[PDB]
Amino acid sequence: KFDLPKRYQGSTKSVWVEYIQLAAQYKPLNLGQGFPDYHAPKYALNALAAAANSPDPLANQYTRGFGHPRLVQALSKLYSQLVDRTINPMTEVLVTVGAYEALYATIQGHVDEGDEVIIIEPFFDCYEPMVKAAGGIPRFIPLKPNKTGGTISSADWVLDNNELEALFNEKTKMIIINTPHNPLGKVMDRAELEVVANLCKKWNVLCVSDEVYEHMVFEPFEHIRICTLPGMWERTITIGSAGKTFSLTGWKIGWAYGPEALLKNLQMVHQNCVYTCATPIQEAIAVGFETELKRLKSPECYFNSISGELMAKRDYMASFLAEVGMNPTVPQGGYFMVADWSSLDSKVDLTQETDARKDYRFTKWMTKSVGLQGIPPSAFYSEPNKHLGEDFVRYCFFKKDENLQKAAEILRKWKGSS
Amino acid sequence: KFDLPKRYQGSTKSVWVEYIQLAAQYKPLNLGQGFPDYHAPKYALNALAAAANSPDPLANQYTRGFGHPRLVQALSKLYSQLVDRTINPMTEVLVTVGAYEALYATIQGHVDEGDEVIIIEPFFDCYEPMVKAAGGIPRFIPLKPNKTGGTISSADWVLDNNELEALFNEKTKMIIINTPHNPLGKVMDRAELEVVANLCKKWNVLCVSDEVYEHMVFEPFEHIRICTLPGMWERTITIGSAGKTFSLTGWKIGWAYGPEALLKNLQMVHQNCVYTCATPIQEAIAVGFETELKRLKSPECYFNSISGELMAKRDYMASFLAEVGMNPTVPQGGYFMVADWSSLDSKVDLTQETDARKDYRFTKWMTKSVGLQGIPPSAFYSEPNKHLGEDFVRYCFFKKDENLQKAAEILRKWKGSS
Ligand SMILES: [Br-]
Ligand SMILES: [Br-]
Ligand SMILES: [Br-]
Ligand SMILES: [Br-]
Ligand SMILES: [Br-]
Repeated sequence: KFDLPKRYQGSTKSVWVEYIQLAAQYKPLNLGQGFPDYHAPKYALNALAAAANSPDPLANQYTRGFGHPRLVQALSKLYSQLVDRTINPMTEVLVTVGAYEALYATIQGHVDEGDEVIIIEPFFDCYEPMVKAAGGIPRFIPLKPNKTGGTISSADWVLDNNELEALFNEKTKMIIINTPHNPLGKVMDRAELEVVANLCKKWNVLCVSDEVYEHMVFEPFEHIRICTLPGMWERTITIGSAGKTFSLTGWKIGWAYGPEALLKNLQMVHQNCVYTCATPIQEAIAVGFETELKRLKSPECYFNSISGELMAKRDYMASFLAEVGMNPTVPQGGYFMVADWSSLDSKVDLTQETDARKDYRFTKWMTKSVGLQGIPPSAFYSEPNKHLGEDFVRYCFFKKDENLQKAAEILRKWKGSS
Repeated sequence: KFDLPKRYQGSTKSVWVEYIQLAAQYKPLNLGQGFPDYHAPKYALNALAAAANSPDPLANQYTRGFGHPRLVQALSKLYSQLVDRTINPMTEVLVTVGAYEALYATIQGHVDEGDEVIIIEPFFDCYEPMVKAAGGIPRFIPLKPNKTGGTISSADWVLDNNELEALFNEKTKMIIINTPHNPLGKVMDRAELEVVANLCKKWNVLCVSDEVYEHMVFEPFEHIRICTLPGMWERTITIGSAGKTFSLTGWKIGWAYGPEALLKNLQMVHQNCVYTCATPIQEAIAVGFETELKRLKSPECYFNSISGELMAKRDYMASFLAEVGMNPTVPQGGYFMVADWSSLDSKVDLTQETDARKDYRFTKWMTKSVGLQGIPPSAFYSEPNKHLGEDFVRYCFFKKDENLQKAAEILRKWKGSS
């Protein structure tokens, strides 16, 4: 009967290990998770096969700990252009096992016992347990909509700037931002970025920018990197993911980039966690970046076409969710959509003596009864703020159109025509 | 300039980086890599290619979390027979990013502030920093040879039992064992296994058994798993690696198996560290196990054939090293060989990191002067015990016959057959 006082409390199973099992069990239409239902860019897949089949015996053995040279070079080339600076491929970038381990290396490497970390709700669920495991003290601020009538935009979900500055103090070590945002799809504009950038500069805090969905912003919006703001490069760490950039979530390769001084900490954590990442996968991703770097402005460039591909799907889902009676939040980016479901909202019917956040029971009930899987957004809120996400649900619309129609059908049937 | 990360060990002294840099700069005959310089079993490579090219779009998207179902099934099938226990593929097996992350999850999930962890020297690189990072207190004991019996075998490298028993007390949380040993290649016999087991039972300590080289024991000897000894299953966590099993060190996939009670701790760490591992690699490894499973008792089984392949190379290296005037420790398993160099010491040829350790000096000198690269075993000792490694060098003989030949010819040219 021992105890692991390393701040490894609760979190018995993450929402994913939980819901990934329900999907393996009731095998419904999987609108939960977060990945495409169809094949990723062929050039990327071909490149992995090419690495497996390479005549070079080094292609499937250990590569550099901090990242495959070909990949790191490619990464530098891309982000140097986007950041308007020459990022050193050897010291200002680190390759990791997805954006997950990038987040882990960052939080473990820059938050010590007592350090306060500000997290914006709803948040990608791993932020809080990561900070906790590091001995940090999370402080939460929720995003909230601007009066919801029916269909709104993720731009309508805003935090209270006065509440934000109040959380900043001499103990504040880090703030984590996620743009484009999961699960709302919100794209922070310049003013919103400046608000957190000013606070970071006044209080000397580290900004961690989770930008895995960087290429998935819908017109007329635009992704802005906070590390490009006036004095932010010196105090920002930016994270990306190959699984999101190339729609190959199964490859689990991500990266962090920023000043050599901040990145050193990440390197020490990484080195003593997994040491190195898969070589053939890193090579294939390097080839993929090299492929896109040649056509960065072309409409065939995957960094430019994914949003046009997704936009139609986004609009489709917003329409059938609204038609069924939900109040969807149309995302400015990404492939997630949060919607306010209705059935006990203002039509107090069924009860729940169980008392355990509605969005969890609704979402579960659905995949087990009607065979449509969504995920409960309360899973992305601190314990005392969970209630904020109980009337919602998150759905992924990165699916083949036949499957999107399928969802619309099961929802229309679940309801009634007339 | 940023100082230490934050109460963390800046393991920039990680030997691999400076030795990788050395090899690039002098391009010697490299006996320091730790992986083959030729290709792994074609079925495995072909399996990866097939996964990249799979008609199933989910082949390259997120898989389970605790491990790809097709992999954990195969893992349980193999090890269940090996330990003569039905291992639950879902709760008693955990897939990780190499044996490295398996070690990380085990030490992070079972070592808390103040916990003592005994480490056997020479130790695999990551054992000390991982323990320190977890707030634990390492307690070191070296394996020392018996040089007074003609030639030397890794079996002659032994622990002082009195010293070992004295190291265990109620504060001992964990003991890490590595069999076959890196880099001695020592294979713990049943009696040595019993010494550790009895200690573990007497003081209620968790035994972490690093068995990555489990399939590479040379015929005279046999790999025995401590988790099979009386009362040990309930207190052992055993780790392996696909990189070492299939000679695909760039694939970075490993596992831990043992009671669900012990694995639970690992799961909590893993899920908030990397969450999940590469799907196409895990698929390729699953088919690799499936392939071998079908011929486990046949001599063409890679689990059975690797030792014969390596044994010839081992004998070849032991011979030419003795030729030059070194005294090699012939390993019982694995593909590393430690040898005592009694050649020119820090007298004329040496003059490098003089301050530092002589085995660094010697190894760097031979790379620059002779064009033959080995690794300094001093790197794998605690500071107070480093002197025990200064007389030695680590070579890897998992190399093309022609390169082994070239190494032999370089040493001969350096020397002089009388
Ligand atoms: Br668009
Ligand atoms: Br700056
Ligand atoms: Br074959
Ligand atoms: Br043999
Ligand atoms: Br054996």
